[PDB]
Amino acid sequence: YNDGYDDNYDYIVKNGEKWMDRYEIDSLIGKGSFGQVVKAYDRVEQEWVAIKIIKNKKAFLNQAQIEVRLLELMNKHDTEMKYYIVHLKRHFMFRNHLCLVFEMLSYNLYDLLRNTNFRGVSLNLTRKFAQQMCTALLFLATPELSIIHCDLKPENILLCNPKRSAIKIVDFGSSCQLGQYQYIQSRFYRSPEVLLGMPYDLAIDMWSLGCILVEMHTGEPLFSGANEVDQMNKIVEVLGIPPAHILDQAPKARKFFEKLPDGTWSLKEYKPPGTRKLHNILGVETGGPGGRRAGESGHTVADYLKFKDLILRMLDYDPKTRIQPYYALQHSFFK
Amino acid sequence: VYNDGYDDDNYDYIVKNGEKWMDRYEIDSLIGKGSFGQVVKAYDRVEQEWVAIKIIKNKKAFLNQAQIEVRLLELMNKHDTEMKYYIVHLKRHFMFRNHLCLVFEMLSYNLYDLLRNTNFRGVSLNLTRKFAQQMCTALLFLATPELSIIHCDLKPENILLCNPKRSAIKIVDFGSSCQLGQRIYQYIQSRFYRSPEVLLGMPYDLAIDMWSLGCILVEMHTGEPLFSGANEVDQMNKIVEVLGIPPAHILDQAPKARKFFEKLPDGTWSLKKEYKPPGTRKLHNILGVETGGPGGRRAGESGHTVADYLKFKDLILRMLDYDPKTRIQPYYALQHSFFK
Repeated sequence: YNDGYDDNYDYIVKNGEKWMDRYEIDSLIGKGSFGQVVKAYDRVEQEWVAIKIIKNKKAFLNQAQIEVRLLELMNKHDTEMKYYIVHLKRHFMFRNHLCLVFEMLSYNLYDLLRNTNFRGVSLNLTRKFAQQMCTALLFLATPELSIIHCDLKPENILLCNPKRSAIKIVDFGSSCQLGQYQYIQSRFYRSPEVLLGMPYDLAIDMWSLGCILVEMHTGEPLFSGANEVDQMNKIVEVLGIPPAHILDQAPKARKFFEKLPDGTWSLKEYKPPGTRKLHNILGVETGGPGGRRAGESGHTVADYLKFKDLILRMLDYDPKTRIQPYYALQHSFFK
Repeated sequence: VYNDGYDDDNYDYIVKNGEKWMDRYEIDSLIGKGSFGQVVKAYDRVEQEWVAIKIIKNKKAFLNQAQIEVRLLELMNKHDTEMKYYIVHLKRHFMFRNHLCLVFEMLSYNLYDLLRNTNFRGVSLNLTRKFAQQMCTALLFLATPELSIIHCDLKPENILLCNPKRSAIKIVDFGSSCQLGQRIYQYIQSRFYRSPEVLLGMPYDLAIDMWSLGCILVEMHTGEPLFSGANEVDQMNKIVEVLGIPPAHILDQAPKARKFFEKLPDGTWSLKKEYKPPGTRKLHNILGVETGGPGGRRAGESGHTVADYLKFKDLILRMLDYDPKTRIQPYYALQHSFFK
């Protein structure tokens, strides 16, 4: 297929092939539904690059073209906040494939958690990740952009250099714009409005950020359900039954809850609603997660208490009142 | 397995025969699988009928198409003309077990299946004419101004018979479709049925669907594709053998002209390097105007005269106009001598 160039519509990567007189192809570094990602060396710019090779099929081409529209929209902004987003350098067609040339980055935050052996990084590293993520989300919310990532998780946050704390966001392939889909985020990081089948905005990315930051300090996912009903039950364990004004507006409300004769809501093997406290998940007064941080600097009771506040503000059930990226950057945790 | 073990590791719904949905649809069997997902035969207990339910794969590429398809079809359902009887009926749509489902009427077989029963030798000129009139009416309805839909994937697979014993047809795949003034894509049709304006990277409109009709009407009578190219350059080259070098005013304004052509030392346009000469594969011969029809197989049959075949050539050559400005339009095509 494609004159012996395509397999499943994918290009048959030849380690050592040269494209134009410019790109030298090293190896395949990723496979997806879109197609493939290879590592390459660009000779005109003397640098290593990552090339996303999209399948030779129009549905996947047309998704990727939307992806270039948002990546270029973001490029045309002069702010420096755009540096927390992975950089699109150029794109071209080659042997009937759309190819998107990106910068090369090091590991993801899931990789980092593997190296802690799922015991977590420190509150001081966490604060550094938290700040950059809040600034990236402030960039994505500028009115002319208005982008919802939709797939925020530790695999999709990449370290720039393996010896430093700079991070970047990647895979805008599940992205939409305000205005532009019901079964959307990844289960562990999926927001309540999404589980309940309600309209969503850029607030769903801030629910995920809170789930992600707690996992980076403890090593383990905050809410790990095997289905939606398990996911919603494990959220109620920590935050209690949701406000009654959100449930009364919620299509899929009765898959999880029931209304009592007094008109309050109730659930329908789990700890009682609200009894799994983030105060003890984080070890606020008990020396941190599993007491592993006792005596460590920057890890005081005053510190954990501030971290708790910010997270609870990110895990607000009401997408209208949940903390917005600017004010989160102003929170005392960051002082 | 995901979605509570209702989705496979391709994000497709694990169909089980016999299953009941919302106390209404008894799922009988799978009648179609694809990239987009699946199609199932199902008995609607409320309405007392069979239906075809298309369950979309839980991937965004495919969900985007289905949302376009739902919007454009729902738009058509508001129109009172009986012309919309040539478009496949969208009964309704919903969300079941975290999947988008579009519920259609159940139809029969497609015009490619019909060609495979002829052993790719063709149907008669009399049947082609019936198929042709219906398709032109379909294209007339789609160009009404409030609608202005381009199908963008017209081919024999996407035209379906209502009953297997009858000549009635409907069009079925609107998920690669767009509206005039909401055009965003440039690689848009199936190679074999793709218009020259699309091959050349130029602007396009509802005329591209007529190019396709011409390519399909000739295939229904001969049994074989007219322009069966392996890539975009073999595709253009196959078109050039039958129709010749495109006009100059067109090629001069065409962004992708130099992917196919180049100028000679006198300035005139010509191909760049197996293929017959331009214009030397003649539709007059492909159809057999004078030689008994395609491969002489219609010699002596009724309605297959030299004058019938001359009228058929005229209409096809009007659908295969290079210039989409002067290519024939559904209303004036319904008025050709072919139909009288």
